[PDB]
Amino acid sequence: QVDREKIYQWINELSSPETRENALLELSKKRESVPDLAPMLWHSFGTIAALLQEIVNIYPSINPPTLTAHQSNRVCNALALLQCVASHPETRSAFLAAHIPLFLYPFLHTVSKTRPFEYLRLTSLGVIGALVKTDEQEVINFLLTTEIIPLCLRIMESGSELSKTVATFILQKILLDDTGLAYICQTYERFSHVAMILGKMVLQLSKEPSARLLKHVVRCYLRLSDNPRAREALRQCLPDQLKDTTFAQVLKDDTTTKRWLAQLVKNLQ
Amino acid sequence: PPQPQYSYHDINVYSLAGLAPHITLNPTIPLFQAHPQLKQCVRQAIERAVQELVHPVVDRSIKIAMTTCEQIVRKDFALDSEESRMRIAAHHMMRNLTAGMAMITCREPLLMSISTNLKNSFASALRTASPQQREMMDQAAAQLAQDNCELACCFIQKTAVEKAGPEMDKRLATEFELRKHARQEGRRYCDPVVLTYQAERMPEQIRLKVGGVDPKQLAVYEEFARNVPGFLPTNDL
Repeated sequence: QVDREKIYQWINELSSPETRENALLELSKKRESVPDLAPMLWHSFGTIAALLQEIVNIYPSINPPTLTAHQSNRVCNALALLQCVASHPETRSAFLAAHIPLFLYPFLHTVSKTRPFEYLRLTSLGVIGALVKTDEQEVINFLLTTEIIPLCLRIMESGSELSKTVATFILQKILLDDTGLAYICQTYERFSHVAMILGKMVLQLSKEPSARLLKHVVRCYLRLSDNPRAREALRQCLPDQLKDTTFAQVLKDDTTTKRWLAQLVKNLQ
Repeated sequence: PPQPQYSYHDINVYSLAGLAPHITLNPTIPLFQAHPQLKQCVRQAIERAVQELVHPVVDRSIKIAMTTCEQIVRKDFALDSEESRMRIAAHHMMRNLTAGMAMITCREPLLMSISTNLKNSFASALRTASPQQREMMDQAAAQLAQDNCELACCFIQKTAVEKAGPEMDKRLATEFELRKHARQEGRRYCDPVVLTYQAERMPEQIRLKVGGVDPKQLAVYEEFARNVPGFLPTNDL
């Protein structure tokens, strides 16, 4: 029980600012050899409060953007532990009920392209990504009423390849939900704004291949074509790069994306 | 690197007049070198910006912070039969998370609003303008907004912090009522679900105790009181 007593001490060391930075570092490294880490974090005294504290304490560094690598590494260790809590079946619902993702949205709103901020956005995205991976509909309901879709769309347009991929994955999960699809296609303005961004991404992908990103972009289009109004609009504004041989090379390895693409073209008839 | 300019008590929030002594006018601003009289319109521009933004920012920040603070405090103090420690912890956390959300919320709108107000005041004063002075105007307005945003934001944060406390007291009323009603029946309130989970499932070293939380475990909550974002931390004075 020597390794596990080492986990308990670190958890207990998160409460005091004196010992927290080191505890954050060590715990974040062990979160995939300790299956029950999330409920121990959630249900211990003051632990989640300490992680929120870590988050809010870098708010003065967001605007003007002065966040350093050291600050970013530290809060990202805290974000790594919240991702762990977001993923676990036993803590996901309580995490959502406490509206903890709202304290991440200021990070997602940043636009600075320095490495400390890109890492901050990617890691924050990873928390939301862990939430929607579990495919609960309570999660999509929460996201829809908290306006994370514009946050994701801005990132899909302007972020690093990694951030664009996580952000598009979140959009994909929202769209796959019946409620999410209806929300995004409720007005032409909403639909159009999403279609426009996806269109820009396809152009970018044709210049700079990213198999993972292309896969999610294609999925999003395919799901959008399930909506009749969106289907008709897509018959007009679907990028020519998705109809011709542009991606034929990079796709002959990806059978799943090819099948999705062919389903998409098929649908638009 | 940059520390907060102000401590929580450097700014009086009772009226907009609390802003005046802290306003900063960079004398090298080209618009000001050319027309020194235009400095006199800056105070009112900032006051109006804060005036139009303070209530929406305050309401939004408290709304965002409330649910998170209530849920986390309810969770942490579930086995605590006393209302006192819980009330104080909630007070400190809510004030802190409200101040944080207020800072994030008001920054960009303050810049936009302070700048618009100045450019408007500058243009009306002198005179009709011109393409080479309208650029001095736009330059001046943007810079002044940058120079006074921290001040305006702190005013609004503090307004929100002061309103947050009593709002939290009201939200935790039923938690206070659970404990008080229990004490009337001669017993200590203990959330039965939490009591079972902690006794049966949590490792001893991190288990919530019936016996209570020991003082050094409160370090998180005390830190919320010491270190409020946007303000110089407190100390032995």
